[PDB]
This record gives sequence, C-alpha cells and structure tokens, in this order.
Amino acid sequence: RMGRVHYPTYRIVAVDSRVKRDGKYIALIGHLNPALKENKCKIDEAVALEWLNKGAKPTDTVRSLFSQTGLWKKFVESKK
Amino acid sequence: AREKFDRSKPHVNVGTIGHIDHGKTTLTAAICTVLAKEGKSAATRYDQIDKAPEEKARGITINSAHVEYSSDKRHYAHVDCPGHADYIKNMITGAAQMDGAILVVSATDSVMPQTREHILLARQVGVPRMVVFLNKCDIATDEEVQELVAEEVRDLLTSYGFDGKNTPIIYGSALKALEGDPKWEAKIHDLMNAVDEWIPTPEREVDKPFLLAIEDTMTITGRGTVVTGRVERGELKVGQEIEIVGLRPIRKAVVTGIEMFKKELDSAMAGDNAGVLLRGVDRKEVERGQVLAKPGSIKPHKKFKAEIYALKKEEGGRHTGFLNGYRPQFYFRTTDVTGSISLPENTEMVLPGDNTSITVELIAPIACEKGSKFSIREGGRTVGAGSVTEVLE
Amino acid sequence: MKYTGSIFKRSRRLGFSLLENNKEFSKGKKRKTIPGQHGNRFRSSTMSGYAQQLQEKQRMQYMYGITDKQFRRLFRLVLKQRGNLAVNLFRVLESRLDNIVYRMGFAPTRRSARQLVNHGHVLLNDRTVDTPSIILNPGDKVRLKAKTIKIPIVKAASESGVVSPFVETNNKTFEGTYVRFPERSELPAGINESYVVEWYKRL
Amino acid sequence: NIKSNEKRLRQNIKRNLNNKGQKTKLKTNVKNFHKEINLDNLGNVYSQADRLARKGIISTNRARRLKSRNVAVLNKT
Amino acid sequence: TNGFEVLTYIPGEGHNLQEHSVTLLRGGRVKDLPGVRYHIVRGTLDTVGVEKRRQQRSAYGAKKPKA
RNA sequence: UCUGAGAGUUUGAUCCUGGCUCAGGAUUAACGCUGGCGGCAUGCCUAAUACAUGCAAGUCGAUCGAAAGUAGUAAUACUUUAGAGGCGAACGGGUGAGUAACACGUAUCCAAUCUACCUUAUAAUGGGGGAUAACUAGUUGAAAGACUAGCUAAUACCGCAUAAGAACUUUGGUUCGAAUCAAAGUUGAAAGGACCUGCAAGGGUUCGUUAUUUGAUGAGGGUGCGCCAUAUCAGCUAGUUGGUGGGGUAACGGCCUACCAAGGCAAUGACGUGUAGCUAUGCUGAGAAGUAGAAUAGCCACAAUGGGACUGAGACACGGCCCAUACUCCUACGGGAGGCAGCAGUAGGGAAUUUUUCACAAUGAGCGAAAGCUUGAUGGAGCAAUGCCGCGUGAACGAUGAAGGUCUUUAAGAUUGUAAAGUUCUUUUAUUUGGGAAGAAUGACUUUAGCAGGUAAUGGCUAGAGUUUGACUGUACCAUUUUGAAUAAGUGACGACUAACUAUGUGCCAGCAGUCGCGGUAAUACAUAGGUCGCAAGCGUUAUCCGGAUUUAUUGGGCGUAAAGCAAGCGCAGGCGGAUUGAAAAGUCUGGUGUUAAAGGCAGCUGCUUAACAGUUGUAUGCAUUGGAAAC
RNA sequence: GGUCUUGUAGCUCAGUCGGUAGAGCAACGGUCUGAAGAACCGUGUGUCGGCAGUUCGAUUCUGCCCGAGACCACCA
Repeated sequence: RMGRVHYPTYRIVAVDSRVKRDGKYIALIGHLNPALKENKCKIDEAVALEWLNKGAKPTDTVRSLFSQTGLWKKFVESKK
Repeated sequence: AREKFDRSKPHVNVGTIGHIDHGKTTLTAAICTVLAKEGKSAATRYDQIDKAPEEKARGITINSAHVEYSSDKRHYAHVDCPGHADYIKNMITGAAQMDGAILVVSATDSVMPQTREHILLARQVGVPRMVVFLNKCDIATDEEVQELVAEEVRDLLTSYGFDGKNTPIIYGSALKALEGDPKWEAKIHDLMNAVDEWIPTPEREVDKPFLLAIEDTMTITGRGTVVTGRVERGELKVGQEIEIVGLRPIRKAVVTGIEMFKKELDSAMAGDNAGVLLRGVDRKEVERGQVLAKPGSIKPHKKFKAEIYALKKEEGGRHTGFLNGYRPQFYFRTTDVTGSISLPENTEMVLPGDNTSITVELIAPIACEKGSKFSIREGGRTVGAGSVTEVLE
Repeated sequence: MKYTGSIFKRSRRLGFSLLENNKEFSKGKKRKTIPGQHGNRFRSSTMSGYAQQLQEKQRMQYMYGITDKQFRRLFRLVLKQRGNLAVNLFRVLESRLDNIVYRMGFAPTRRSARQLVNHGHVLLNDRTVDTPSIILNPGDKVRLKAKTIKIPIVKAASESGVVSPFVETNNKTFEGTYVRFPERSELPAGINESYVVEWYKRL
Repeated sequence: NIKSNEKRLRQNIKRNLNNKGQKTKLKTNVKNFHKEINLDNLGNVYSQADRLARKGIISTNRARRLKSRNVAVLNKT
Repeated sequence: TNGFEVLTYIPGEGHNLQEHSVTLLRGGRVKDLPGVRYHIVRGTLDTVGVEKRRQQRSAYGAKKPKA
C-alpha cells in the first residue's frame, strides 16, 4: 500500500518476477483502492491478455480481480 | 533472555555490619556458601564484593555491595556495610536498603567506637531487630569471654534504643566455615534460622503510586546509564513515566529496562531491590542520593524545620555548642547532604538535651515528608538524630 | 491566534464596527478618537497607502474572525480558480459555515456562531460538522438543531432575524438553503477590497 | 551469519574436483589433436565436448568456437 | 572548534567570560568595532542578560520570569 | 493561459553613472522563549569512526538414506530431522568516501551477444557400475578444529546402448554477410516420484528431467548529443596508434599474446589540478533561467583496507572463501575466531536529529505435490510543535465608565475598559461509561452443483459454507454516557526604511545597532514602566537559496568628459556579407509514430467531515523517424 | 562513584612549624593638559570560605563538609 499512512491504496502489481515493489513498473493496468472498494476497483484489461501471454503470472490477491472482470472466464479459453 | 528473575518468596534485605579487618569478606562468603547448600541462586561471594582500588588489594570494604540468594522459604538480598571510620557514609546507605541487621564484632577486640557508632546509626535510621552473631569463636579459651561479649552487646543494644532480650546472641566462627568445617557451618545454619525467627516481610501496598531511591549509577555498554535502588511504594512495569527529585528541580523521564542485579524483571512489586535503565537520560542528571517518584505527592525543598533528638556528649555527641553557621552533613534516608543549621528565633544553640525543633537549609532539595527519619553528623562523630514533623514550605 | 480576546477595541481603533454602526454610537459618553493613553492628541506615526492597506486587511480579517494564516491560505486557494479573483474571494468570505449562520441572523457575533458550529450543534446533510471552514456549494441545505430551540439567545433572536436576500431560511424549523452568490450591498462597505487583495503577492 | 555456507563449500569441493578433471582432460585431448590430426580422435574430442555441454560446465558458444577453430586447421587435408 | 581564532563582542551588561570558559558564538554585522564583527551568546549557559527585558528575552537569552 | 513594487544610503544642496543595506519566501534546519491537541509529513548532511546483546535467508519427510520418540507382542502407522539433493541465498537493505567519464540519460545497433526458472509446439521417464554422507572406533587439542580405518541411500556421481530434433562442417539450393532447404560424416539423454485403476501384467493423471524450440524477461556492449570549475595549467602518449598470426570473452575488440610498422589527440583546449555520486526531481522568480541534489524512484560503486580466485544462468559475492593489512578475543602462548555504511544500540565528535517498540495482520518475495514456514522486508506504535493544515485558550446581555495601576504628574479627567464583576447558556476539547467499524467486497480449507480433451479418479474452470487471517481497536463513530464555562498565549517592535508612543532612570560612563546612526544630565532609538501595534500555538536570532541583484546587460550596458577603443596598421582561420535562374532540403516550419517512468509543476473529479493528504482524468518542452512545405 | 588539590582586598596572586595580612590592577584626594590619556605626591580597603580541639594566640595543626579543580573505575 502506498499513500497516506493508515489509509490503504494499492494499485495492481503484475510486474516481472524479479522486480521490487513500487519500482519501475512494466505496465499500469487500472488501479485499486483497498480503503473503499466496490466501484473503486478497475483494470484496463486490454493488454492484460498479452501481458499474461508473456510471463508475469497473476499473484494470489489478483486471481479474484481477474475473475471479477471476467478475465478468468476467458483465460482457459484463450490457452486452448 | 536476560537471565529472567523468578520470585515466589517474601523478599527481605539482610545486611552484615561491624568494623572492617575482622573478616567481613570471609563471613559473607561463609554465609553465602552455607545458604548455597540450602538452595540454588547462591554462590560464594568473597572477591565479588570488591570493585574499587585498595578494596581488593588490601582485603577491606569501602562501599555497600549487594548480593542475592533465594531459599525454600524466603529470599534475601545481602548488603555489606564497611567500617573504616570516615566511610560510615557508605554503610548508612546500606542501612537505607536493608531489612535485617547481622552484627559482626570480634571478641578479643571488644566494642570500639566503630561498633557503637554502627548500632547507633542503625537505631537512628529506623531499622529494628538487630541480630548479633559472635565471630572468631575458634580462638582458644573463649569460656569467660564469650559470655562477656554477649553481655556487652546486650547492654550496648539498650544504650542507644534497641533491646538485648528479643534477639538471641548467636556465636561461631566464619573462617572455619569458609574452610568448610561442618560444625561452624551448622552454627551459621542456626544464625540463619535465628534471622528467620525475626525480621518480618515488608507490607505490599499499591495505593501509593511509585517511589524509589538510587544507590548508584553506572554506564553499561550498549545500553546507557543504569541506576540502582529499591522500590518503596506501588508497582512498576516496563515503559512508564517517572519524575526525578533531588539536587535539581523535578525532571520527567521514561524507564527502559528493569533488572535485579542484571536479572530482568517482569512485574516489579514494592520492596524489590533492583535497578533500571531509563530512556534518553544523562548520567550527570541522575546520581546517588536521588529519588524517582510518580506525580501526585512530592515537593522538594532545601530549608525545612523538624524535631531533633540530639545525642549527648555522654552518648558520643558534641560536648560544646555552636552558632547558626554550624554546618553538618545530614544523612536522610538515602541522601548524604550538607546543611547549615539556620536556627530560627529564640534558638541559637543545640547542647545535650533541649530537644527543640530546629530549622536547617540544605544545599540540595530532597523529597521530604513528615515522618522521614534522618541523622546529623559533624566533626567525625554523629551529633543528633530526628524525624520530619513540620513543613514550612 | 484564533480568538483575539476583545472585539470592541479593534473596531474602536480601526474606525469600523462589528455591526453596521450600532456597536459604538453611544456608551455613556463614549469616546470617538483612537484609543490608547496617547491616541487622544497624536494620531499618526506612518500612515499612507501601504499603512491604510494593512488597516483594511485588519478590519476585514478581524471582522471575519479568521487567523492571518487562514487568510493567506484562502488567497492561495482562490489563486487556483480563474476570473476576477477579488470579487469571487470577497463573495466566498461570507460563505463560511459560521458566516452563513451569521447571514441567516442566528447570532450577533461570529464568535458565538463559531462556538455553536464547533460544538457539533449544527446539522449539515446527515452529518455532524464541527469545522467552520467547509467549502459550500450553491443549493445546500443548512440547519443547526431542533434540540437547540431552547437556547435563550436563539429564542430571543428568532423573531429579530437578519434580512439578507442571497440566503433564504425559515426560523420555524431553523432550516434554510444556500442558493445564490452574494453581492456588494449585502456585504460591509467600510472596507476597500482592492487594497486588501493586491497586498497578497508574496505568496 | 548463514549456516548454508559450509554446505555450499563442501558441495563445491567435489564440484571443483570434477570440473577441473574434465577441463584438464579436454586440455589433454587438445594436446593430442595438436600432436596429430585425424578423424577418430577429433570424434573423441567431440564426444568429450558434448559431455561437458551436458552440464553447465561450458558455455553454449565456447565449445562451438573451439571446435570451429579446430576444424579450421582440420580443413588443411 | 578548530585552530582558527576569531574576535567577538560581549553584548549585554558586564563580561563574565573568564579565560577557558566554554563559549558559543553568533553571526551579525556591525560597524562600531574595527576588526571585530561578531557577538557572543549573552544570557545562556554562563550569563543571563539580567532580565525584565520583557520586550526581547529570547534574544538576550533569559527564561520568562514566572510568577 | 500568463504576469514585473520599492525605500534608505555620497552631499552646503541638485542631476547622471555606480556601490552598499533593508523590505519576500524558502531549509535534511539550528539557539532561546512559549507551550493545547488531531491528522499529515519528517526526524546523522559531520568521524565509510570502532562497535555490548539479538535479529534481518531460509526452505522443502511425498527427493532420499538413516536415526529418535510415540500407538503397537510384532508388522507397520504418526511426529521430528543431524545429513545428503535441489531452489532461493547474485533479489531484497543502507551508505554516498573513493569514482570528473558511456559517470548519467536518451535513440539505435545490438549482422558483435547471453538469458535457467516463466510462454508457444514438442522429444523422452533405458540399462549398469562404483563410491560417499549419516554412522561405528579412535588420534592431536580448555578452543576453533584437523587427522584417519570400516560399513550404507538417493531425482546424488560416473560411464554405456540409444536417441524425433539440435550442433560442427563437406556438396548443392534462397539471398545482401545474414536464412532456410537437400545429400554426406561426426557428436552427445536422464530420473523417476506421488496418487489412482486393475487379484497380476499393465494402464491412467500430475510433477520435474532430458532433446529441443517460438517469445517476453534479465544482463552486457559501441556510437550521435550535451550533461563541475580549471590557459598565473601546450605538449602528451610507446599496446600508446595501425597491420599480421594465435588465444580468452556474454560477445566485436591490443582484451591479451608472438611478429611487423610509427603513429594518434589538440588553440573548436589536449595533458594535468581541486571539487563531486548522477538523474528524475525539490526550492526560487511571470519569465527565460538561477539553487540544492531532502525524503521518494532509476542508474552506478561499496561492504574496515588491498588483492586473488571456486561455484553456478547470474559474484570477485551487505550479513560466500583465501591471502596479507589493522583492530578486537582469548591463548597450558599451542593458535585460531569476528567483521552493523541492515533493523535497532553504545561511545566519541558534532550546534544539530527518535526505540536495544509491536505484529509479521494487509502487500510482496523466497521455498514447497501439501498443509505450511519465514522475511528488523513490510505495515504499525512511541518520543520531537521539527514543518503544514484544522481546532480550543468560551459565548449573548451588560457603563456619565467597578476597583487598582499608568499618564495627566496638583481639585479633574483620560487610559486600561465589555476589559472586570454580575445576569444567562452550553460543552471540539477537558473527565469518563456502554456499544463498537472496516482493512478476511484478497487468496487457500471442505464436501459439493454444473463443466473440460480423462476417467476408476486425480490434477483442473465457474458458484455456494466457516471455524480459519485483527496488534492497530478504550481506533473511528454513535448514545444528554458522568461531571463540567469549566481544560489552555505568548512573542518582536513602537525615529525612518518597517505596521506602533508616551513617560521614568544612567548621562558619550553604560548600552543599542542592519544602515542612516543613538547617549556629553528632560535620550518618540539605551536600561525600565504603562499603553499600543504586528505576529502566533508558535514567536525573533544566526547560518544559506533566489527576487530587488538590469549587481555580467539572450531577454535586459555599452566604451567623447563618470570604468573601459589596444599606439596605429596589414592580414590567415572564424564570423557576417550584391542581385538573378534551377535544384534539393543541411538548418527552418507542418501532419503521423516511438520516446520524454510514475508522483509532482497545471486544472478537473473522487475518497478523505472539511483543509492539508491520497487516488483518477487530460497534461509540456526534447530527440530519432515517416510524409510534405521551399518564403527564409 | 570515590582518590587528591585549592579557597586570603573589588580582581590577580604572596601569606616561615601563628606573632604583619604583602605586592600588581582597579582604586580615592590632589600635581598636569583646552580636553582625554602618559608621568608625579599620596588614600585605603583585608572577619583569612564555615564549625571544636590546639598553638596565651587557628589564616600557617588537624577532622568534617561547603564552592571549584582535575584523577582513574570493572573485563566476556
């Protein structure tokens, strides 16, 4: 989380597996506000499929987010 | 773990008294070794009592050194009180922080000014239940002289305020006990049981917030300035505020770590002889003769008026009067502070007798309250003793 | 400092009044010169456009009961928006919560209104408010409290209200609505806006 | 400190022994090819180079470069 | 604190600096002293700038007299 | 879109040029005074000085042998690992002394390169051998440890058959040194485990391992560009410059080596000197531009110093190794052990800067069929008004004017002054009760409902359930919760610049002061009092940044007498320079593309109760390049 | 933390095992200069940091502190 202390604000983190937190991002795919969710969560989802096709597997906390936006509903479809 | 302390027994502070060169070190080692067999946490403290030059090079005592040892019934914190007149200021400090008193006086070298001054000081400090153990009893032909020493100590107890009836006069030898002879070790067992037959445990109260008085401060590598002392009132946990009284205006600080002779505590109750490291405090700001307290009841002053029971010349006090510029050094509970005797109106001299409430101003303010016993010494001999009964400020 | 500690003296010296002019017209053979043990005969040490500019700034900011820091920060905030900065700023000067209540006429001193608002006794849109520096918006519902209907000063001034067209309210439920911006006639005329507003260039 | 350093060193003792043996055996094969040039011995050198290439002993280009520079002089025949 | 030696003035009433007593310096420009353009802290850690300077006691170091 | 202040200071006195100071903000701030509180931010720049104690990198019994305990007569089953195997340990953390040149950044070339784990398609899971750890017995030693004789496992190690395809070339094919094909020769692979099905054979799914390979990623190199001061610093350089053969390299390469030549840079400033992490950025002004390089991020080096090298895809390796150097520790004096510029912490210096705090809950990362474990990373807490913002130090009424003090110094008044008392109200806070957030609108657990190439099912996709993950939390917030105007302001100046005046004292003695300048016995300047003014929960001081400083004059000076025209001239480079026709676009302008990180500078919106703060939206100059313009 | 040393005029220092309190600056009344300073005749101050022995005699011997000054603390 980055922002005001005691105020969570963590945007998406899907970067190369050997990159530090809040370093030089590979790409920005929307943003997320853990302080207040439910119409403060959004991803571009445009180049997301390509980024998945080139490494950078989703982490534990973003599987739901991909299922939230329907990415998981077309993830296994695209692999086949 | 900083060798965490464990306590399950009533904590008392015992202490040896007498004139040095009689073998105080060997007697302390003998009693510690005797109680080592009765339970652990007790080691032979013979050369562990010395930390100053000529204190080990000669084999004498200069300062009040503390050791600790538990038992199946009671815990004890032993304190060594030195002789070497003009060093009495050290031993009264031990009187500041002891509960039981063990007299160590030689027989063939029967009572000298040192012993009488020590007993008188123990009387005027406010510590009861003196215990007398005869030493150097291994000396041959001690039939008619051992009874003489017992009678002399019994009569000398009364000569200053104590009594020579309630406490039995134990006898035996410590050098042979140091060697490990079973009979004299049994005599030391008997002395310890006699101690257990008196000197009740201190009362535990929490209503009064917190109070402690420092014995000495010292630097500890990687930690900082660490002070010693003993809790008087209330409890104390790790990370609480404190106020500093003495020699300076009140100074607010915070504690960092509580230990008991480098044995860490978890819940420091009232009456425990321990030491504390504070948070961001300078060693030149807290010294020996200072007080830690909690806000709500404390007020420092330099000039105050209190009653004094002056010691007559027949009792060893001054045989002549003095002026309003007369400047003794009073020894309040844990503080050795010089104060002039600025006698108020209708008072210009304190001779033997004429117990009048005197007013004195001290160089350093002290945590004062009615009922605080203290003594007056000047010229090499103690000249008076009293308690706080009036507060002008 | 938040509260000056005295209100009459500042108006006595700067030649203005907290109210229109009723604050000081007669107080039992009251004075009219500038106060002080020596303002009776000598009146000036350095008076010019700059000095009168500071004087007008004081008569403004002490009238609105806001610290100098607050004036500077409001100037910085109005720098954010465009157009005639002085006119819009002067319009917002009476748009404060306690200022809005003062224009409603619920109290004859902004200090009292500040106390009422910061004590949590004023109700703004299903949310208690205790910070009298909230930005308003044309068309906002305002009310103080039903429970405060028993306050003697509120009851005394309920019928002796203040008629300011730019804000409308009803004293039956002590409820009104911020609708439209104010104008010059609705605002005090004893202070020259221009000197006050041009003096802030350092920030 | 880290306790997984003595383990690394003890693994490295055997690793270094094996690698030095393989490299000096390859060096011996290079000497043999120096003192005589034929087909079967060069095939043995090929086999040993690929044994090294089985593991990460030799870089993917080092073996290729050395055998190319060897066949450069092989092409004399 | 280094080998450099600087001249300075003693502001306030009286001079109580006494030949190896620790000092703290201060800046400021003056025109009265030929060769000296520095002042010394008067009223802190050795002196007091007496008192009653209710108008300036932060400068001219003096703790506020509490009554 | 946008925006520029001045004043005083020479002199009998005026003008011009010209200098000086002040009037603004700002800090990684400091001293002193004042001291309520919430939130936010921030809190060694100086001695890269050495460091008590603990910690920051471990991990996997379903990778394996073996051992121990427990249930158990036993078999076996559960729990654990001292070790072997492999993964990470080459990220992650901090510091800027050294480093003044690919240091940095940007764009291309990377036909001069690599890239295991991850992605696309896909090959295999054959067969043998030998040791060797744990262990047993010791030998030298207060200790690091070292040394031997014997016995065993593995997905350890070593060979061997074998091996689609891959690599080397021989002949041919495409092609502007690169790319693929055809034929010929040669070369090299290991490892199965777990579960399920089947009475066995055998079969199935999954994991990695080999044989690859299409990608991204990470790493590395060259070049154009400019990126401290240094002409009271003109010669420097001999693998130096170039060619030849050979070797290393992740590569091209004097990178190095054996041979042969004598070159290369430079007045458009080389060589050499002092200084320094750089950049984004932050600060300043409207502006071009000037300042520093907080924190935060990328790049670079570092691990007390100097070297060397083992390993592996990744090192000369922040908490690998050896050597020497220096300190520390002990030393039966035989000899070894350690390296906080990691969280902290002591000492010391410094004017100067916080805890040997909590949880690893959120996140990320590492490991692992799997539960799970760990992370002084990370998120928090406390101290410090260190800085910004908010909010309190009450409120209405109430005077021919309470009292006192001060001035007037004296028949009186004014001032303090609605200030005071008094009348009345109420509670951000003050003092506390009860209820009490979310962050677990993340992921995994379990049967499941449906479903997929597979069925006997595992592994998997979509939805359903909870005990599971709460230190913050007496938080926030709510209910007249109890009481309750009760809980709280100082500070600099008052002749001018610079908002504000009078009086008492000392009398050029004392002291002020930034300057003009104050005081030679009534000080609108000193010491002091009253009052006032201005700032403020902060206030003034030094240190130093830009404005003014146009005070280096691109913007924005010139050189008759205030400062400068060489003493004069000829003249190379260089700079500028008559006109017309044609060309192109080298410069120039324009449209498309990449880049100019995000945050910030600008504004809007949203969430912060609001402000501050956080997030979102659009957001510059610049280079390379495509397509044009051809007036200059 | 204890181990030693020091305290004398307004200031700086001398003060034989007591017999005076002694010098320098400041210093006051004069000599002198327009004036300030230089130089000259001279004033004088001295409870000896505070208490009891003791020297007939405490400031010259001690003990105790008071104010101050430096000296080292322990050892894995």
